[PDB]
Amino acid sequence: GPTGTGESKCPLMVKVLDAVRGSPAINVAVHVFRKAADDTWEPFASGKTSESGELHGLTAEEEFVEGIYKVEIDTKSYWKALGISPFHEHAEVVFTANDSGPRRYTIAALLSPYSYSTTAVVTNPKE
Amino acid sequence: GPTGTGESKCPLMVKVLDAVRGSPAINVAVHVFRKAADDTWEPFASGKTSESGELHGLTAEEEFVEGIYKVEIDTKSYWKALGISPFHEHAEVVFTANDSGPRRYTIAALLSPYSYSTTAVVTNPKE
Amino acid sequence: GPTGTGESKCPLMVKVLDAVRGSPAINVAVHVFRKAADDTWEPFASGKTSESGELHGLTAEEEFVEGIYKVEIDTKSYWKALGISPFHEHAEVVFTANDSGPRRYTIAALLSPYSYSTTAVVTNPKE
Amino acid sequence: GPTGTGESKCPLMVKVLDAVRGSPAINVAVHVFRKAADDTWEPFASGKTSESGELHGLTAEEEFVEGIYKVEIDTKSYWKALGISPFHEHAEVVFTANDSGPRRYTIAALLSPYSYSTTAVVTNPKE
Repeated sequence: GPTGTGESKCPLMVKVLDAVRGSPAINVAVHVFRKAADDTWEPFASGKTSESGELHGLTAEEEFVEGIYKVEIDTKSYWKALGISPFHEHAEVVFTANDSGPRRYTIAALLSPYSYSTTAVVTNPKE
Repeated sequence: GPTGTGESKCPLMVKVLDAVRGSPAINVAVHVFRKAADDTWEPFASGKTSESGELHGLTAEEEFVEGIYKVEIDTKSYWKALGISPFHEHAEVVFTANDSGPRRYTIAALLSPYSYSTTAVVTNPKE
Repeated sequence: GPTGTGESKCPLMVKVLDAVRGSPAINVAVHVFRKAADDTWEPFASGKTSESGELHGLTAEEEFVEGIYKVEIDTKSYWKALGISPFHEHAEVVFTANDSGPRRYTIAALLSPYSYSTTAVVTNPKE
Repeated sequence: GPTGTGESKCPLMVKVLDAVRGSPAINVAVHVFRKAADDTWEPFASGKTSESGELHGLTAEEEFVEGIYKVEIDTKSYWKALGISPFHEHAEVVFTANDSGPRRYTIAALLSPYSYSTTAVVTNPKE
């Protein structure tokens, strides 16, 4: 099933949707990075979306400390897999994670060949 | 808890999000209509979004027959409730429901004061 | 400027884009209605987007009085003429206009088969 | 036309809009990078959006060669100057350009504090 660096009560979740087919975007590769002290993007977690277009178990709460994170979504592979030429090489979401703010982070991405929209839902409850 | 005309294995679900606060849009009124024989919008189901920004139990499968449906979202009340002047009177989603197509319908709406995006996810599994 | 029904400084303009092809949505039919005293939609103006995906000259400043307007974009025909059976019947934007004096409104829509985004840009004329 | 680094027919243009105020996003800093032979991002061009939310003259057609480019929009500064702590650090659009000959690219972004949409309009020059 879905997983990542550390499957636990998801502090970070990714949901990807397909605006052309009206369906979840399945088997889409997602790579998470953490900005290191030297400003380089340290690999953090990675995975592929499930049949429901979701990626959970990426990280556990112990290791999800405040910092700058980058979620890279391989949208090009996805569109190539459907016979459609896309515009973007990938879609990235860069944000800061702070403790004062709600605990859970859901990054949602809605995809089209020449356009993508992303939203963040920060909460306290589950999902 | 959440409900509507007939709470069952949700053939139709609504999910509303707030792009300004990064949270689900709670207590948002949603009215569903069915185009009648005389082309008027017959009231069909209605409700308010839950704490998770979702509305389920709107209809049951027996009564969700092929037809043209309209989902009206009272976005103006929502923004007025936050001290923000919105542009739209409401957001409507009009679509045809056909049996050949997947069984489940999830209408998602992402809201901002002067802009809204809506997507449909049509599937066979749950959600 | 252009009184009667022309377009003084063009108070109402529509811009449609295609998220699947990365281009303006050409020849999209647009119908505008104004809410009449009797609470019914009265035909106000109509046209089709140009090669640039824009629609100008829908109304003159003199006739564009305060009121509730509905801009209906025939998205279904557009996608069908491309061989795609889309989800929505059309896209509708309903808003109150000119309540605090005359303004210039630009309604933009970004189209995908199972999704659409709309935003409004409201300017205060200066000439 | 304008060779060197000006803008012949303006091959690269950025348009930024604000979904919370219903207006162009003025004075937004934009940085463009090109992927160098060594797989590192090299500074290619930069500027700020005008009162219309547009950024023109970033490059000339002669210097806008085939390559992978990254358009970085400083969304964080924009929202902060408005008193809002937004979710994202910035918005980045990465794409391959001019691989099948020269084209005109228009990168559009619609901004909200916890969300952004981006689309591309690619035109084939004729003059």
